[PDB]
Amino acid sequence: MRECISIHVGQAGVQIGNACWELYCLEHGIQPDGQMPSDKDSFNTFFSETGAGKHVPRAVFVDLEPTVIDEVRTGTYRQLFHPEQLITGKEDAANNYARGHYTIGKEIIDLVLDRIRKLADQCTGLQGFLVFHSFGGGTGSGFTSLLMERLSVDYGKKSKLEFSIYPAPQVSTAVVEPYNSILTTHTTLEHSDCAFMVDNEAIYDICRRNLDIERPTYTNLNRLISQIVSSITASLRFDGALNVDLTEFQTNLVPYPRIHFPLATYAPVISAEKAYHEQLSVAEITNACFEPANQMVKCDPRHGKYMACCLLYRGDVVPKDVNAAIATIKTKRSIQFVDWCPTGFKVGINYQPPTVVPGGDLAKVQRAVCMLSNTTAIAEAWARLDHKFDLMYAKRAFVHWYVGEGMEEGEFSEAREDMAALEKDYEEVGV
Amino acid sequence: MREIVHIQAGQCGNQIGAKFWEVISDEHGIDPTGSYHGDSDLQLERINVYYNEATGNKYVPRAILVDLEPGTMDSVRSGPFGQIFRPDNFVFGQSGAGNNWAKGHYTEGAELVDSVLDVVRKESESCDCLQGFQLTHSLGGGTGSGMGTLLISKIREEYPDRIMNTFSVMPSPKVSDTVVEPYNATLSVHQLVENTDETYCIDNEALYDICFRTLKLTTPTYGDLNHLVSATMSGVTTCLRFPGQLNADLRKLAVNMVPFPRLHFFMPGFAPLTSRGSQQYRALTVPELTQQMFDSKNMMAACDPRHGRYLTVAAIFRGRMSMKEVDEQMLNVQNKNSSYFVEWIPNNVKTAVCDIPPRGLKMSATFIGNSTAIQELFKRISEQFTAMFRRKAFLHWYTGEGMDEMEFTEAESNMNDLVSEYQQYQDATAD
Amino acid sequence: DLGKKLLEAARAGQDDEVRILMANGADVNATDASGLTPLHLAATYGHLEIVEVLLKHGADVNAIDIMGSTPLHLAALIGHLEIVEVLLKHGADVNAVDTWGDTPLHLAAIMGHLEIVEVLLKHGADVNAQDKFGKTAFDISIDNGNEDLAEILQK
Ligand SMILES: Nc1nc2c(ncn2[C@@H]2O[C@H](COP(=O)(O)OP(=O)(O)OP(=O)(O)O)[C@@H](O)[C@H]2O)c(=O)[nH]1
Ligand SMILES: Nc1nc2c(ncn2[C@@H]2O[C@H](COP(=O)(O)OP(=O)(O)O)[C@@H](O)[C@H]2O)c(=O)[nH]1
Ligand SMILES: [Mg+2]
Repeated sequence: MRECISIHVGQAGVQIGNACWELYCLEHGIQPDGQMPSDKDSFNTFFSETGAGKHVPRAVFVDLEPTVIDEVRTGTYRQLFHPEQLITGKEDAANNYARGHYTIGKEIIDLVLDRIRKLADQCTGLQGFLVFHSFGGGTGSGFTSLLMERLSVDYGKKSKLEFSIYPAPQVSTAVVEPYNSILTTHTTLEHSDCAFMVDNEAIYDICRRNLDIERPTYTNLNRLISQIVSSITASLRFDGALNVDLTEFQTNLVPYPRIHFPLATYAPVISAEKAYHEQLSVAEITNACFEPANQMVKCDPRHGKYMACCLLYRGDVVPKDVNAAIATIKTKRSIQFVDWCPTGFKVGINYQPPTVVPGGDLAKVQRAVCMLSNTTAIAEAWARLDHKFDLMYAKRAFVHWYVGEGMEEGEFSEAREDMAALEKDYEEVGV
Repeated sequence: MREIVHIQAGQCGNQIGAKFWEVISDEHGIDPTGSYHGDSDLQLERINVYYNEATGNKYVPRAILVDLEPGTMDSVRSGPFGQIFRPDNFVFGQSGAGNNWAKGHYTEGAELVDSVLDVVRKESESCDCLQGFQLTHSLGGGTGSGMGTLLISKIREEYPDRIMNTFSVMPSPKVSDTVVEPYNATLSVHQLVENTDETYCIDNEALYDICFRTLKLTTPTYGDLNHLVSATMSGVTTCLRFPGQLNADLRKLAVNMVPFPRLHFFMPGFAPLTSRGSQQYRALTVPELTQQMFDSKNMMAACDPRHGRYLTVAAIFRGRMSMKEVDEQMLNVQNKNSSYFVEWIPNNVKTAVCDIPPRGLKMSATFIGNSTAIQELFKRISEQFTAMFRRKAFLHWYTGEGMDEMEFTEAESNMNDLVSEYQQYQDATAD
Repeated sequence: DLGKKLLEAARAGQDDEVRILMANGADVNATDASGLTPLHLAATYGHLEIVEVLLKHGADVNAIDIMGSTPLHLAALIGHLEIVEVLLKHGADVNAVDTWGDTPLHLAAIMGHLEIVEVLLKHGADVNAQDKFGKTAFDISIDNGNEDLAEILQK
């Protein structure tokens, strides 16, 4: 196999990673103590093995404050991870990109690399890293951008994928979150090969609409996010022919290195209270992949053009029914590919139904689908973020907090200007 | 970000500071001897923020008591909680200040400032991870104004990376008709704009108007005024003392409330307004708490928010209530009063909910606002300062202690520049 | 020069020294470098007994300094109610104007001396008197939001 190391930065990256690794164990059949009964490899990309038969995740948890990681050190899966891979500081970045990148982040950046090096030396064929972090947090933005620069120097030919959390005012914690999201994007744009953005507002509205959760919490959001991250990384952990390694993620989803932000859509999402629902067909869940309500980022792909589209099915799915669903969707919907790409749809099928976590809000389904697509409509997400950035930066609001922590004010302009060039990268492709 | 060192200086500082410890000790379930008598684990979650753990099950406040007059030392020990304060933390000089800002800042207080710093270092080094300092004082007197600002400068140059917070009491002729108080207040504000991170303006003019016109108290006393202060200080520190989100620490609060370094003077609000032992307010709901929190009659500073524009707003709700209802009411006021919020700071309103309400109440709401309307307080003190300074009245009291006459002019020029800075962003548009 | 000693004696409130200096021919209407008379300093520092004995010995109750300040201006500013009633009893100009356009009513309204405001109004203080910036005593109450001062000026 080719191993994969997952990196979890900040509160958002740690709590989402905790929910993901709980789901990974229930999918592979791994007990919370790391023991897996005589199962019959592919799962070894995410799990190493000790001499006693213990399956330990290839994961690193980093945070500048210990409150969130201390929950993992005492939680249900506390005996699953290596204790030395749970790294904690004492004072967080205070929602300041400059603290996580320049001042506070430097005091622990070397220790994180030496711990990552220990997992790297254990691998026989390391292919890349998975980085989980938020955009708004000082650690998720400042420390992540710092870590991505170091990984490009010490690991030259290794891939790097991101699971980034897009800020949403419903469940946001800082007014300077638009600042940090722009600063971390400009500094990580050249060091990241493919980034899957998760809009908190999209996941928030899905929980209220489909799951009937009046006021969703971080628990409700993370369980749904982990259910989507699993469908994206299932091809790396199980047998298949589509997106079998990190290099294939770039080949299938990213035609040009700067536009490496694919859009993810998931279906079906059904509340657990409706255990006796009707099993939606392959054609029903495929048509739901083109509705804006099921997308992980709030945007309208009908207003953009397609450069790539992948379909990862899970469960009772007959391949002949997928082709009939694509032929109908090709002629029914207004799906416009760019003039320089083949209008084909890549299909991968895993014949196991998705695994639900006990205590979750999702019901069991016989078939589910996750579509990964690269459409120019995702530039709308950058446009809303750039508008909040320009409103505050015109008056230089909150800027003194950043320049007081080693950062220079000129970095604000070079980052915003890079976003303007990134916005025109989508316009030059699909007008 | 955990422990906070408390410091109280002067007559007003020790009076409002003693009431602060009496109120929060009843909320955490601490008797006058220091033994925990509560019945909730949340009372001991964040108790290390304001208390030090003694030998037994005793919690000692992290408070430092300073004053030039020895008389107030006897008044603190006469209080119900005078024995829980550390006898090592009592620093009292020989002669008072005599309502002279120069005696506390240059002569009498400059000799006593070294003995306090030794207590600050002894208290700060015993903290596992010091967060900052909070100071309670008045600005119209001599010690809390003169030595209070001197102690801030001496402590800040030794702890520059920490947070300096102040609860400053503004003078008013309605309560104390001492004509040299506009002198001491203006000289203090000249220091607060440079040496503090967060300053809560507790205006005696507003406290008097609330007791006289709303509470129907024809002869308001300091006990009636401090009842509003202690209730406000307990509310603004709710999330520093309980398992909370929103800010949770002083720096994250400062990043989300201070858009410009000089504009760090907050307008406290509170609702409902009850007398001492009256227990009158009862049928108070969520829509009414949100209404009164943004009303001029519930502001602890004599400033009408309708006259200016909000830069940042933080609200802390206390009691058993609906998170969905609090969110619907906060969004409604932001839409109803959208003309009173600046449009170039998106999502400038932070909302908080705490399940533990204060003593004698089930519903409570504390308002922390950074409004441009606070200039009406600074223009009121400046007008009284200019009326006195243009006649050179009692100027020999200050020059006789070593002050130069230019210190009054440069202090008069700073607050006028501060008022022009509030009016600057009050008229600014996003365009 | 007994004029300089009478100035300092009126400041420190030495009643015995003021009576003796006047007995030796001291100028009751002497002025300092800024034009302050012994009646100015006695009314500023709240020495009522010295204000009384000065007015009975040829003191000019309406004297002005370099900046046009009368004894009534400084008494209304510092807030000496008993001195204000004594000065008005000896013919002090209730509507005297200094170099800033301020009247005794302006200074009492600004400093919050509410009882002195009522006394000045009862003695004929001009409510329409504007300062150098057009503000009257009623304008200062509105701009500062002083409702008790506003109602006093409305009678
Ligand atoms: N979906 C999801 N989002 C989260 C979670 N925790 C935090 N966030 C988001 O992350 C953003 C803030 O970043 P954080 O991760 O909390 O901050 P941090 O990475 O710990 O960095 P610091 O500023 O130093 O605390 C907010 O917009 C939150 O909405 C979580 O558990 N799940
Ligand atoms: N709200 C309130 N204000 C006070 C109290 N005591 C004094 N003050 C105010 O503080 C000012 C006097 O300053 P003070 O603190 O007594 O002088 P210091 O001892 O040199 O600090 C006056 O304007 C009072 O209005 C009090 O208990 N409560
Ligand atoms: Mg953090």
